[PDB]
Amino acid sequence: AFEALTGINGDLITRSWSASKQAYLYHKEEAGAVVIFAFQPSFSEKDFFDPDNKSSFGEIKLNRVQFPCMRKIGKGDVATVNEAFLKNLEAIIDPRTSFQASVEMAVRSRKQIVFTGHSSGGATAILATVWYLEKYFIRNPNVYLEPRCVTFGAPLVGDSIFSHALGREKWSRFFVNFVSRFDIVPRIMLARKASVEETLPHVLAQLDPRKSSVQESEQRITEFYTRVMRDTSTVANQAVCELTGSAEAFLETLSSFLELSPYRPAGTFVFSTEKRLVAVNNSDAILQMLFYTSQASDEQEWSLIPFRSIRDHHSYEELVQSMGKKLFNHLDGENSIESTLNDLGVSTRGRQYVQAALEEEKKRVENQKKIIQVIEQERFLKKLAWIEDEYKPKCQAHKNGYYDSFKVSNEENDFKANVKRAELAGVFDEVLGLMKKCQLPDEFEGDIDWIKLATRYRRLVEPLDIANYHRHLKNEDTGPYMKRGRPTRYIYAQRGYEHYILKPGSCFWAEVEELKGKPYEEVEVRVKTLEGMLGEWITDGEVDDKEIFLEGSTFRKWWITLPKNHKSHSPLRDYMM
Amino acid sequence: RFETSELQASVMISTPLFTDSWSSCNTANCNGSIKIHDIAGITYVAIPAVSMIQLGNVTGDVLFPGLSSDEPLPMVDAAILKLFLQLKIKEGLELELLGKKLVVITGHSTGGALAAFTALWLLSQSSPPSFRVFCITFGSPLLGNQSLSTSISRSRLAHNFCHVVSIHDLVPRSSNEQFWPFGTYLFCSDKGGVCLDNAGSVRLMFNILNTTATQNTEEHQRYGHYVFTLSHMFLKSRSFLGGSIPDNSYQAGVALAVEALGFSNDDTSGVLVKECIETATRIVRAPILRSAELANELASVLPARLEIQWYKDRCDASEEQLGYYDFFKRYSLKRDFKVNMSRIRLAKFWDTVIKMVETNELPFDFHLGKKWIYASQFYQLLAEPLDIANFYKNRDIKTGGHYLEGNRPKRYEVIDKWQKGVKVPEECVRSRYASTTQDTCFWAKLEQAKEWLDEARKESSDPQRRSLLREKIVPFESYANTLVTKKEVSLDVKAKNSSYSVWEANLKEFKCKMGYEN
Amino acid sequence: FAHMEESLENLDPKIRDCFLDMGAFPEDKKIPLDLLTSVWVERHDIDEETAFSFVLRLADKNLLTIVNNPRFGDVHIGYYDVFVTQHDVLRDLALHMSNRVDVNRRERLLMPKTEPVLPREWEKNKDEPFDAKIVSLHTGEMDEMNWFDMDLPKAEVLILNFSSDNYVLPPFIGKMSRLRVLVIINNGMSPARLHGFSIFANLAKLRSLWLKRVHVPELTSCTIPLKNLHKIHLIFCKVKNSFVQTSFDISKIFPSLSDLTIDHCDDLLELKSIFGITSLNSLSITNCPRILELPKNLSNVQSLERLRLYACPELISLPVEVCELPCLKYVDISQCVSLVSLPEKFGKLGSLEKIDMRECSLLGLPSSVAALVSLRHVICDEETSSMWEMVKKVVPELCIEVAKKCFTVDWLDD
Ligand SMILES: Nc1ncnc2c1ncn2[C@@H]1O[C@H](COP(=O)(O)O)[C@@H](O)[C@H]1O[C@@H]1O[C@H](COP(=O)(O)O)[C@@H](O)[C@H]1O
Repeated sequence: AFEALTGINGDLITRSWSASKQAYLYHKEEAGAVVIFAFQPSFSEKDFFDPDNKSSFGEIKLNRVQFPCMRKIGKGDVATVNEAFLKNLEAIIDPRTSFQASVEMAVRSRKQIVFTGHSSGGATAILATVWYLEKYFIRNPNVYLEPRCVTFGAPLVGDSIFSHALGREKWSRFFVNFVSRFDIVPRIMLARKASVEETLPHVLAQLDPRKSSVQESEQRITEFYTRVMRDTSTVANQAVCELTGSAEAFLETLSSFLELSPYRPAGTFVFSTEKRLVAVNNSDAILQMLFYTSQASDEQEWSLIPFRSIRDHHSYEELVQSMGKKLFNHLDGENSIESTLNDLGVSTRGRQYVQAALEEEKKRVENQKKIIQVIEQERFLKKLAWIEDEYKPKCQAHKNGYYDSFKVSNEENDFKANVKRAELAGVFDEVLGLMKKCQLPDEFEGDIDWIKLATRYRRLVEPLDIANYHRHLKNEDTGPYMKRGRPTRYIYAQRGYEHYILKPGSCFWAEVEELKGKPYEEVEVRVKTLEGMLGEWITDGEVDDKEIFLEGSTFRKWWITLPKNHKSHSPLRDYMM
Repeated sequence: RFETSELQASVMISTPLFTDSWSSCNTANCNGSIKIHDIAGITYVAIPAVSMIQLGNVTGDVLFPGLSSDEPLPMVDAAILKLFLQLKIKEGLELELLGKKLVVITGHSTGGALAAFTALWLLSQSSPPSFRVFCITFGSPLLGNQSLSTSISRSRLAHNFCHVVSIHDLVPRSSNEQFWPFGTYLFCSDKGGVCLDNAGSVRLMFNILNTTATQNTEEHQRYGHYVFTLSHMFLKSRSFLGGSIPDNSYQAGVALAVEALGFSNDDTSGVLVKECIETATRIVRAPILRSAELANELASVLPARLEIQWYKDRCDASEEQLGYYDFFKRYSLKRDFKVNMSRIRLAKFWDTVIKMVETNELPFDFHLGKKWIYASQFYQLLAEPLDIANFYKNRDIKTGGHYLEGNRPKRYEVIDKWQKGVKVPEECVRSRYASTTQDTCFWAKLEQAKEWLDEARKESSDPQRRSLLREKIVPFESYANTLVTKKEVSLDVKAKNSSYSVWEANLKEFKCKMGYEN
Repeated sequence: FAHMEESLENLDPKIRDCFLDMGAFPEDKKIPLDLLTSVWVERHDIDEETAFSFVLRLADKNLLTIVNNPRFGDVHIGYYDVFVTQHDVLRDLALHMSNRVDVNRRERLLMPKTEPVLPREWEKNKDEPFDAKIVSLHTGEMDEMNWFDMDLPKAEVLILNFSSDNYVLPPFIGKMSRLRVLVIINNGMSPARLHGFSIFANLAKLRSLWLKRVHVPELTSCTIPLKNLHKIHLIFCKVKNSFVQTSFDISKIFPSLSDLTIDHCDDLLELKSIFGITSLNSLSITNCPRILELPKNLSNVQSLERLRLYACPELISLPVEVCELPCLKYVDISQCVSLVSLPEKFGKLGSLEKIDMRECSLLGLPSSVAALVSLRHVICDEETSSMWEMVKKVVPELCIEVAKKCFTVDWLDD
């Protein structure tokens, strides 16, 4: 069921491998409707670790402009990619290369897009498919322009944020990477640059298939293998302990005292072994399997695993030829996995670790379903109803803005609205705290229902919160609303709404109160900007003009205090009345 | 859902510092003197071990505000402190700490004890060191005390102490019960190592090792072989079948740990080790999920604080202008009864939250949650004056303890620490009077000043005695005037019938009557 | 006004007189329903059921304006928020009748404003006590003794309104040959003092007692045995001196106070003397934040029919002697913060028929409570519904009534 799971046929794998070798000599492969693009691999010391970068782990913050919608929606932080691979991407993107022109021509004819490569030639291909995904898939999602990316033994290139963003966009299914059981090409990047700088050029020269690849100094190969293995073991142990582990202050202390690679596996790695084939989707379990599979078994195996990996760097031909002739097992769908991992050679500790990762994924989806069920309960909808149908309409009838009524009033209504706002804020802060610690699926922000509910909650409740905040004179105790005191639930809802509307707020009372007092020329410019923002808000619906344009509104009083010249200049005169 | 002790041990072993500290200690042992050097960006303070030692066993010379003299003084050995004084390493590290950010103190046996004591002195200071301090001492004696261990525990510095002990090492095992362990102790073996953070678990492991017949006199070579094989263990894996592998994750992990430390799974002592490993990890609900339930409970309690605020506003709006503190002191309306209900509910909720914070069912950074700090601050500003008003109402005349001298809930202390954790307040001039009094003990100090003034008017007729009393009241009234000028007190303090106004009038009359003005 | 007279005529004397005497209560102050039925029984000898029927008869008329009826939960539930409001014109109609002045009788007496200036009857001792069965004295700070002699040859009902502080007991009680009703109310903002309590102690035929915001006199043997008294209600009265009087057993002096009522009172350090009585039938300690433990020596009160609690946060939980009363039929426990794991243990409390808990922190109940076969009328709160269902499974007579809490600002005003 490998073809059913990945959507890639074995003949396409054969074509990908053939094009990969051919491109060794951006090679296009017009094979029917499928257009196979193969990038030429390179074996140089600067290729894996960019000299410009100073950190022990070559990384650079991905520019939001070139890579929109890869940053985490929460916390507003971008992921990290290898600097040299990004330089290769930008070099290929150049119009003189005409690679992007060829891709555009192929897409205009609705031809299938396939990106392939081996080692370096592959790592880049993955970047280029991500680039094409953000170029065309996100704007108009469609089946015909859906690309495919198959690569053999590529070094890890994405961070944890990159994997989270890939999963959130549901683009991880288009990625399938073939990795041999013994191959140091994908495992090298999980190591400190200085720890391997001594023997890196030698092993890179030996690994070059185009090169003679002979006269290999076992000593140097063994040292490089030992350093890479040690670093990968440290990274994997730290990751598994962080994900599910006790003594968190202990890990925090050594994390303050240590430096570990942040790059994490991304996509759907498929492992290869003479006995059977195995494919996994869990990113954390991918690193665990990567470390455990390449572990030594006996003294006869030792000093041969380095040599075995060196030869298996170019042994993917036999795997492609015998891909159909090997049993396929989907690790995620498989219930009993002990026998499969024993065939893979993974020790008991690795089996338990990957099982714990699968269980933690099950717990994450269970928490998602529990939150969904809690949201579906009628009581929360009733509580929203109360606010939108008893408090606000009564305030409209009382000729007082519900915000202004919230400020000064004695009616129980106000107390009931306060209680409802507190109850809603508690649940929304619960959900926000669950989302902060990544205890909810990466796609929990994705579905339109939750973001719509959060936007409605913000637009309905946030004026009440600011009314409470300014009424108690906390602005003169800590500061303005925007500087401090803004709950991050509303900020997260605004971020989600902005991200949703990027492809195809309601806190104006804050700055309105800020403008109160100390009138100046800069203030009146802010008044004009406010007026424009209020117009575009009532166009959007974040704030409602009629409940704000009342005679008893605080905005109305502030405008009355405003000099008559800005009043004459403003266009909202007729609307205010 | 897994016995992470083995995972933590593997993480600590895979760290380059595990080998770097051993190399530094060996180099120091060869040198025989204090070794200061920088390897891989980390500096190691390598104190050579002293052969002769007698660890038989407030401090004018030693500066350790972490000893917790309030609790039974920790019995620190005479030898360790006398060595720390006599090697004069203080001047050395002060001239070596300049411009350093990360340091890993290293030691062995008595050298390890020296390193541990030096680090403990480093963190136990009024200001924490800028450079991060870690301890990698191995073979150090078990010297210490229960009071010292618990002081490090509440100081949250136990994690900074990491120690590796062999299964055949007797130097730490051969110690009195008065020496209580602290920090993280790891029982490394030939097959593998296990980390034990709980002091009781470490004590039980020490006891079972004492009952075990371990005979290895030359512990230094054992330590060298152990660090070598542990550094080179990650290269070669094993079956790790553990005989009959249990289906349960907990039992399988415990059996793996027992096999890693050398003891057989079916061994009687191996079975005891299995039981103690099972009891090592506490089985409670995940702290992250409990944080959300605490958030929901805070949301549920919030309307009670809304109603107490409404009561305070109504009392302020009252025509009597007596003051909500005085209104609560003179409870004659059912409003006072129900507001006492609300305040007792808030007190119960916050006491539960603080107690659970102390017991560690919550993330360690719960205090750094920002929102919780602000909620605690609001609660303290809206509740504590009423609590002290109730206490004073129930306070007999003979009860002179007041609120400053004891009789203060510990929840308020913890809240005060949490507000100590906030940013520097902006010194913006308040346009109007503050909604709530910034000082949470102002009313109690006002009551004490009222008692002092009453004593002055019914005693100390002696002009000088009265003069000293006047000297006592004048700084407090100056403080109150400054608070008024900055508008850090609500309208209740400025109320015509408020206790503060009556006290000020009595002060003015007394000043006129003695003629103490100017 | 004419329609008021017509309605009074429509009501037969059994109810007409009851109303007329009910209109003699302070117009501004509210009237407790229990006090109203008490005076109605002690005056017109109507049974309690007849008094309730007459209350309904007035209720259908617009003259009566009841505050509320949350006691509807069960008949066992005592009078709750049942204060009634009347019209001043209705009291003016009683004045327009001038029954006392017209007949020169000491019955149907009323003086508005509670002015210190006593009436022309007190003046020159013109108080012709032809018949004094009905007595409503409204006073402020004037001498309670008045300025005349009130022998009260036939006075079964008497009330007294007052204010200020340091009041004295009028000698009219001692002069009174017989009397069954005594009501004193202090409208001041501070507890009121009373002097010369022996005047009220002269008579031994009193049957009802009701005081509010007054320092209660000590419960020594100076008071003549009141073998006809059956009701005692205390409101906003510090009983520090009068209580802890277990030296004088209340039952041993007199069978008085068969039912006891305490509300909004503090300083109740102990309760041994309260449980030392043997003639007690109902107890209700409410709005008392000064109770920590109900004494285990409650076996003396074995005829206790109902025990009701409304506000006591310091009380840790119910004792184990709760399930030792074969007469306990109604129990109320609400608004008690410290009630975690309420030890009802209602295995031997089968007499309990109705259980109400508007709001509670109950966290656990013994299986014995499920054994209770008479756990009907369960007015439970929103929480603890699973446990009511568990009891429902074993005993389907639960008759559960989930309580939805409401929030108002009416508590903010007085
Ligand atoms: N000076 C202050 N005092 C008390 N709490 C503060 C505060 N400043 C900020 N906060 C609260 O602290 C929380 C911090 O944000 P977050 O929950 O996302 O970590 C916000 O919910 C914020 O709520 C803001 O405070 C207002 C009152 O909070 P409560 O209703 O909980 O008393 C809210 O209306 C909202 O604007």
